[PDB]
Amino acid sequence: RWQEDPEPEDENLYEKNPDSHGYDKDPAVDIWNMRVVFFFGFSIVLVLGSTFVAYLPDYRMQEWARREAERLVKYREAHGLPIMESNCFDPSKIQLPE
Amino acid sequence: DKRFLKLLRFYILLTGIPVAIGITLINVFIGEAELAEIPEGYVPEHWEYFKHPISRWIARTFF
Amino acid sequence: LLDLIWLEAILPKTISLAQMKASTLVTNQKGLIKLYFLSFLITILISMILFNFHE
Amino acid sequence: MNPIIFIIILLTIMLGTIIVMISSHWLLVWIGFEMNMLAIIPIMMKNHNPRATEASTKYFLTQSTASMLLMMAVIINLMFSGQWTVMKLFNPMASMLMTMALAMKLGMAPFHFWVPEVTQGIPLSSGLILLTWQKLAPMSVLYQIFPSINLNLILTLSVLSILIGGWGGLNQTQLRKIMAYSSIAHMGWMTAVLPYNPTMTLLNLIIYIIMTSTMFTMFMANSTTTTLSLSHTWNKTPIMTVLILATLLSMGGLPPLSGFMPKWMIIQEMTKNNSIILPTFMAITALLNLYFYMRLTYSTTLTMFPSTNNMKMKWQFPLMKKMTFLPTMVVLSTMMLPLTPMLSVLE
Amino acid sequence: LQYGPLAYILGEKATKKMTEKSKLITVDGNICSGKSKLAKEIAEKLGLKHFPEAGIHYVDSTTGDGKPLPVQFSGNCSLEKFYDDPKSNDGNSYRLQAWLYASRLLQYADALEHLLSTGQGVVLERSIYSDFVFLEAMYRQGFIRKQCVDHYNQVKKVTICEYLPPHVVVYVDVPVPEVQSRIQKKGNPHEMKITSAYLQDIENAYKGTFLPEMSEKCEVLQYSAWEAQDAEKVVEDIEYLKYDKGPWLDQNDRKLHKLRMLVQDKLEVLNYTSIPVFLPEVTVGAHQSDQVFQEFTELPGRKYRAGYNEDVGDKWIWLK
Amino acid sequence: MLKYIIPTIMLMPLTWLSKNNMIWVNSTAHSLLISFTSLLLMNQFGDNSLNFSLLFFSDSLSTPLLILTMWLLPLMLMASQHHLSKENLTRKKLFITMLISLQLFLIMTFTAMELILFYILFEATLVPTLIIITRWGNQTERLNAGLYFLFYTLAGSLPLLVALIYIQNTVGSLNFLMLQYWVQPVHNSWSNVFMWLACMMAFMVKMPLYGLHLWLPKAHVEAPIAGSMVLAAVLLKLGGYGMLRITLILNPMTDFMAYPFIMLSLWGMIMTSSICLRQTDLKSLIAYSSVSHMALVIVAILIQTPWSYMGATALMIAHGLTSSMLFCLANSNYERIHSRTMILARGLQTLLPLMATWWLLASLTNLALPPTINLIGELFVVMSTFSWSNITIILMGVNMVITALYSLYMLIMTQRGKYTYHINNISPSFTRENALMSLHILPLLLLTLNPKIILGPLY
Amino acid sequence: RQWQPDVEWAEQYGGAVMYPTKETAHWKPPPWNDVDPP
Ligand SMILES: CCCCCCCCCCCCCCCCCC(=O)OC[C@H](COP(=O)([O-])OCC(O)COP(=O)([O-])OC[C@@H](COC(=O)CCCCCCCCCCCCCCCCC)OC(=O)CCCCCCCCCCCCCCCCC)OC(=O)CCCCCCCCCCCCCCCCC
Ligand SMILES: CCCCCCCCCCCCO[C@@H]1O[C@H](CO)[C@@H](O[C@H]2O[C@H](CO)[C@@H](O)[C@H](O)[C@H]2O)[C@H](O)[C@H]1O
Ligand SMILES: CCCCCCCCCCCCO[C@@H]1O[C@H](CO)[C@@H](O[C@H]2O[C@H](CO)[C@@H](O)[C@H](O)[C@H]2O)[C@H](O)[C@H]1O
Ligand SMILES: CCCCCCCCCCCCO[C@@H]1O[C@H](CO)[C@@H](O[C@H]2O[C@H](CO)[C@@H](O)[C@H](O)[C@H]2O)[C@H](O)[C@H]1O
Ligand SMILES: CCCCCCCCCCCCO[C@@H]1O[C@H](CO)[C@@H](O[C@H]2O[C@H](CO)[C@@H](O)[C@H](O)[C@H]2O)[C@H](O)[C@H]1O
Ligand SMILES: CCCCCCCCCCCCO[C@@H]1O[C@H](CO)[C@@H](O[C@H]2O[C@H](CO)[C@@H](O)[C@H](O)[C@H]2O)[C@H](O)[C@H]1O
Ligand SMILES: CCCCCCCCCCCCO[C@@H]1O[C@H](CO)[C@@H](O[C@H]2O[C@H](CO)[C@@H](O)[C@H](O)[C@H]2O)[C@H](O)[C@H]1O
Ligand SMILES: Nc1nc2c(ncn2[C@@H]2O[C@H](COP(=O)(O)OP(=O)(O)OP(=O)(O)O)[C@@H](O)[C@H]2O)c(=O)[nH]1
Ligand SMILES: N=C(N)NC(=N)NCCc1ccc(I)c(Cl)c1
Ligand SMILES: [Mg+2]
Repeated sequence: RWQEDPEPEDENLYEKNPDSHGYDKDPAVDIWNMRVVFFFGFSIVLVLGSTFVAYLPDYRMQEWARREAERLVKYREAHGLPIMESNCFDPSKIQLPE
Repeated sequence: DKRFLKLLRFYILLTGIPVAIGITLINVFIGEAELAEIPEGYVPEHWEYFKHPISRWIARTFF
Repeated sequence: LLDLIWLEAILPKTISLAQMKASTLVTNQKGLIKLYFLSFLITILISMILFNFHE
Repeated sequence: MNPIIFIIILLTIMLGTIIVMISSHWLLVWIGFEMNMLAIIPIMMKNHNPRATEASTKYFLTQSTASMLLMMAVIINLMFSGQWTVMKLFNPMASMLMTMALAMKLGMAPFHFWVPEVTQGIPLSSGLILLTWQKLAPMSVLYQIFPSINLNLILTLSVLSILIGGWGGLNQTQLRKIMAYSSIAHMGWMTAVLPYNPTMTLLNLIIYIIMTSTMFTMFMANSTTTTLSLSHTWNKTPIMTVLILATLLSMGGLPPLSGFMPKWMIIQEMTKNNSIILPTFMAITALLNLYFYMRLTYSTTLTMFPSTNNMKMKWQFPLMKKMTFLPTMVVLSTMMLPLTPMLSVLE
Repeated sequence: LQYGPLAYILGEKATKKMTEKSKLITVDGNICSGKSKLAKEIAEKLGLKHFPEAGIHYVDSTTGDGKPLPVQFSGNCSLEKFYDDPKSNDGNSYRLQAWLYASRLLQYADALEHLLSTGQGVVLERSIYSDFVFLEAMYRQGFIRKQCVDHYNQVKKVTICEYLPPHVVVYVDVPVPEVQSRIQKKGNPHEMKITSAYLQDIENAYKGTFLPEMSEKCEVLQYSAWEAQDAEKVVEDIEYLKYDKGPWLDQNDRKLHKLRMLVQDKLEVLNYTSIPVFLPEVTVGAHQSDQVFQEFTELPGRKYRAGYNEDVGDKWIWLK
Repeated sequence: MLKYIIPTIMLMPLTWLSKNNMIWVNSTAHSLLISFTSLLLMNQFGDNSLNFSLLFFSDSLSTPLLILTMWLLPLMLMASQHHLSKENLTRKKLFITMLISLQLFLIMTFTAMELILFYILFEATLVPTLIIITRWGNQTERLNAGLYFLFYTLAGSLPLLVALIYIQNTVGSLNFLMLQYWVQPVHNSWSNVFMWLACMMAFMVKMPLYGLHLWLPKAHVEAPIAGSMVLAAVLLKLGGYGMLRITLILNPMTDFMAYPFIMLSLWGMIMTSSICLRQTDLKSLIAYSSVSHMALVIVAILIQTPWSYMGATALMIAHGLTSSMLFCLANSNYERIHSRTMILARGLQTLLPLMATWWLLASLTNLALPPTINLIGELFVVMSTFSWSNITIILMGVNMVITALYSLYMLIMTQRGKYTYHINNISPSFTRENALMSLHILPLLLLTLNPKIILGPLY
Repeated sequence: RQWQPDVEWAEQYGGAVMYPTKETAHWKPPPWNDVDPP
């Protein structure tokens, strides 16, 4: 019960711009919006970002740890030591209670 | 649908081809580093601990 | 039974009913000077006789 | 009212409060309250309608009763200490009377009934003074006598005010009643922390005054006193609806707005004293306040209510009300949280 | 300075500029009663400021560049459509009447502000005191609902109480048969659709309610269509008035300062004309009101406060 | 972190000072640039985290959450500019400002070193999110969705504030690096039980935990598309991120305090997966699917094992891209038929072939087809919960079955069968929509090539 | 298009109180300008 505007008609972007990319009603703006999304989205972030990720300098020392484990295994076996000991910390530096 | 896939293909290749060529040329003419013992009284820069030239450049430039 | 009913009922629905009822109790007043000051007398008496705020 | 008389009466309202804040003698504190009450009545009566007369009468009876109890406490204190110095009281009965008297003046529950009624019955500009400036004098006395206050009494008053203020506001459509119940709830926070850290009482008082002055000024700008009158603001001054929204969210205590600062600091001080149940209960109960603040934002800023045809005429004229200090107040009301460590200037 | 408490303190008091020619005069009467012609003659002869009757576009004439605005910014109220279809489902009849009372209220505030600021008197054609005669006529003819009348009386109750009545009320009495004859000669096709029952209702309300009420607090001069032709006798009649009634005798500089603060701020004047009483005739939906408000701000020199519109030639904005 | 905070802030003046027709072009272009620079956070070391200053730090948990956060903003802008085309300019700019401020609060939330700073930004996200839902939602029920969303959160978050302040008084600091070295065990007592609940309940509501989830289907059905994307992709992960950090200082009490919440999650995942089989609203189906997926994350965080913590991180990232993509897929239909009823428009594969392919890939990730990171994260949690108790494999396995059933029910119902005869406004898919779908799935599937960067600090 | 409050929705907030009860049944909104007739 009032003075209210009727619901507008639903607009189809293709009727006036058959080449519409769905970004904007203005064809010139519509094309520029398409280009920035595609250039920065795909050419830059996805392509260079994937390249950047692929060549990260030893992410989280995983390769260094393998090279270090090889060195330790070689050393410990050449001297008859065990590959690994059950104790992480030298017991002579631990004072048990009681 | 056809137009979108062509646009998607073009913009991935717009940089994907130059990168693929750049990687190949870096691999062939620069090559990877050779592992060596740290010479006595030498302090390598933090990016000399990595092998691939692109990894070394990333570490030296941004990290 | 569980998601549109009992989980709704055992918390958000019942809580809001509690507050709405308490609000009517607090605000359904008569605006009479006589009654408000009479409640002051009860408050002062309780504070001393029941809670010993004077000590 | 003649403009010069209005200024002289306002200066006397201020002088009465100042006398209380600078007095070292209980007699002069009492005089400060009497002078302040003398000058406030005309600004409540200035519109000469039966609602204003009822509000002034209800106000006069409450404050006159409270000042008589205060004098009684002062005289009992003289009997048991033989001195008038404004400080801790030397008799527990005097302390109860003084604390009760100041609770009546502050409108804290269960002495709260007058605040919504008096606020509703007086103009918005008069209500702004009643709910802000008038709190200064009673608070400054509580600031000085708190070492002798009964902990159970003051915390009981704080808890009741937080509950009564929260529940009372849920049922209100009048903006002056909403602000009145919001004031009672906030007074509860101020006095809950007084036993532990008085500085946090001052911080909550200052921030409360700034936010309340911002709300009242914004209501005066458009001459709105009801929820539905305020729902037309979007069709006249859209900017105001955004300022109202931000200020209300701050008053609700939401981070990262300024109004979160006092609740945050008050919770901290109480926890340092191993008071955990009480701050938790207070914080949850304050959600009642947030509810009817958010209701106002819904009908003001976050939706567009129906308008009237005659609103189109208002489009053609500018806002000619003064809105003194409003741009400064709204910024302080909302954007101060990053400056929280500045509270030490109140130490 | 802009008028205010400071200007009042610094000597600007109403009674200093007012004289015995500082009068507010309103000419009333039925349609085509020659009231507009007589209103101009009283004004020019007495040296007062004449206000043409407030119409749909009066508010436009006082703001912006003074030219009328597109009808959508007056709500599409139409006097022509009122004559064609007084019982239109759109609610045009009351929407027009509510709009016209607001326009008169604004005009009355303008006239009072002119009188208090300069002391010069003013002549009005009808006012907020006689606006109800049209509302009464519309109701009696079934053009508006009883709910509409209740809204009108609500708005009038909280608006009219603020102001002072005219010093002099002048009524030109023209019988309905002659009004119906003069309407034909004036020959407006839409106005020709008026019936005598409508005109008789306007006549009844004027004589049955307006003039009896105005006499108790103002000076009422009643003239016939013949007697109103001799304006000099009318102007002679006005000058020999005693002015021994009405609130104007009880005014002082203090009360008049309060009155001037109200009438100078138009938004404060129009505050209650948009009370949130949801009547279908005057209620506007959010979507429509938002769309129209957006168009208003786009009109020339309407986006910003007056003086801050570069698009109409305002300058020095960065120092204002 | 200033190299991300400041450019994010600069997006606001860029939007407001843009030409009228360039607000979407400009904000999208520069928010994509910011997203690009966020890859520099991937300088993570094997032992130490990346500690910038006394305020902000980044480790292998916050880094993927930051990159997902900054990636979503340009996607949200693309997803929102069509239904906002009739809005007036100032309100469009205000809508974008809310999205920018959300990103500002989110990147600060994920890198805050101090837990009380985390709390304030964790609560600051409520305001812009609530405004987006209630102001730019479409239906009357958005006002109630805003209240349920607001008060559910605050109901748990206010106790967290008390617990955090209490912890700082007792321990002396809330700096997360300090808490790693000064943490003390929590001994059984009623006080510590409620400290545990205060520390965790706020995050449980955000996940949301089954039983506290009823706000989520409300919020989604009423929110605009960008509101749903950030809610599903990122805001739910605040709860998981907070739990992954706060659990540090709750041992060993979490050993038995976890049980009631594991039972709710383990049984809840089955209940909410089965509910999805009968949902009539497409947005409500996807919202219920998130509750089922986050039930896994809660269990993984609570059982506290290296494999479970890696599975939780992968699941949080994988679910963000997948769930956001599903909302964007459902929204593209909604912009044509203007309904959310799943049965209304059927057989759409016959009319929108390429869009039907996006629906297939989104469904396949949702049911965790190997080797998608959806499967990697889900598999890791299943591996860890089996060691917790072998019987859990029955619930985990059953949920896998029901998940495939409702994922493909959604696909078969809308894409297959016969198209609805009377619906004749299914216009061909726009470049904007196709690009929007591909910017979800392509990064999701690429991450399969290098999963380690989304497996978290336990990797 | 987006739903916005209508008259029926608005009338919820125009009464004397938000929550009607038997006790407040006779309460009425106060005068628009605060002035009660004499
Ligand atoms: C560039 C250099 C610099 C780097 C920068 C890089 C930046 C990123 C860019 C790279 C991405 C570019 C993509 C866009 C290019 C343009 C595309 C185009 O123009 O054509 C459009 C294309 C076809 O054109 P169209 O037919 O005209 O379109 C109309 C219809 O819509 C068409 O609809 P449809 O129904 O006919 O088909 C849809 C779908 C329907 O089919 C299905 O979805 C069924 C799914 C079956 C599941 C199979 C299980 C998974 C098996 C693989 C798992 C990997 C491990 C296996 C063991 C070891 C493998 C070595 O079919 C598919 O998606 C094909 C499935 C391919 C995967 C299956 C396995 C392939 C063989 C094994 C691969 C071996 C590795 C390569 C060799 C190694 C040496 C290099 O349609 C699309 O739009 C699809 C686009 C999405 C492509 C997804 C690619 C994701 C990236 C791969 C990640 C792999 C991780 C593992 C995930 C496993 C999947 C679950
Ligand atoms: C796919 C596109 C990716 C674009 C981003 C990458 C662009 C740059 C790629 C490679 C840049 C050159 O990479 C760089 O090469 C030289 C070797 O010649 C190395 O430099 C090292 O070897 C040279 C010898 O040449 C010596 O001076 C010295 O021992 C040391 O400086 C660097 O450690 C490496 O980082
Ligand atoms: C974990 C603890 C968290 C504590 C948080 C506390 C927040 C409480 C906010 C105040 C709630 C009051 O909110 C109020 O509740 C009642 C009952 O639901 C609602 O009442 C509504 O539903 C009931 C039942 O249909 C009707 O009787 C009533 O006519 C109708 O308005 C009000 O519409 C709502 O305004
Ligand atoms: C004393 C310290 C004060 C520091 C102030 C520093 C900034 C001062 C800026 C003054 C100039 C602002 O310029 C004013 O704003 C906008 C933004 O450019 C201009 O016009 C704008 O229109 C639209 C949007 O508004 C866009 O096309 C674009 O943003 C711009 O062209 C106005 O036409 C101009 O009047
Ligand atoms: C996923 C791709 C991310 C794209 C990011 C886009 C933003 C790019 C920001 C460029 C930052 C360059 O920053 C600048 O580079 C020079 C090298 O040229 C570096 O200068 C110095 O830094 C390192 C250590 O930091 C030194 O050991 C070294 O001697 C030198 O390289 C610095 O890091 C900085 O001064
Ligand atoms: C478990 C921890 C978190 C718990 C938080 C629970 C506190 C309440 C949160 C929601 C508050 C919403 O506030 C109010 O709630 C009630 C129901 O709850 C809603 O009430 C809704 O359902 C009732 C009946 O069920 C209807 O009569 C009413 O028309 C409808 O609005 C109100 O519309 C809403 O205004
Ligand atoms: C979704 C909701 C989830 C709710 C989960 C509820 C968890 C319930 C945990 C029960 C254990 C509580 O914590 C337990 O409390 C008892 C007291 O009753 C404490 O008991 C302590 O004080 C009592 C006093 O009688 C001593 O006798 C006892 O020697 C001492 O240990 C224990 O120190 C503690 O182990
Ligand atoms: N419905 C309505 N019509 C009005 C009102 N005031 C004027 N009108 C109409 O405006 C038209 C002209 O009004 P009048 O001033 O009385 O007639 P006139 O042409 O100016 O001739 P004069 O009386 O001599 O001045 C008439 O058709 C009136 O019906 C009003 O308050 N309500
Ligand atoms: N009275 C209280 N309960 N607290 C309190 N003020 N304690 C005194 C401690 C303190 C704190 C900050 C500063 I700066 C200074 Cl100088 C002193
Ligand atoms: Mg005329």
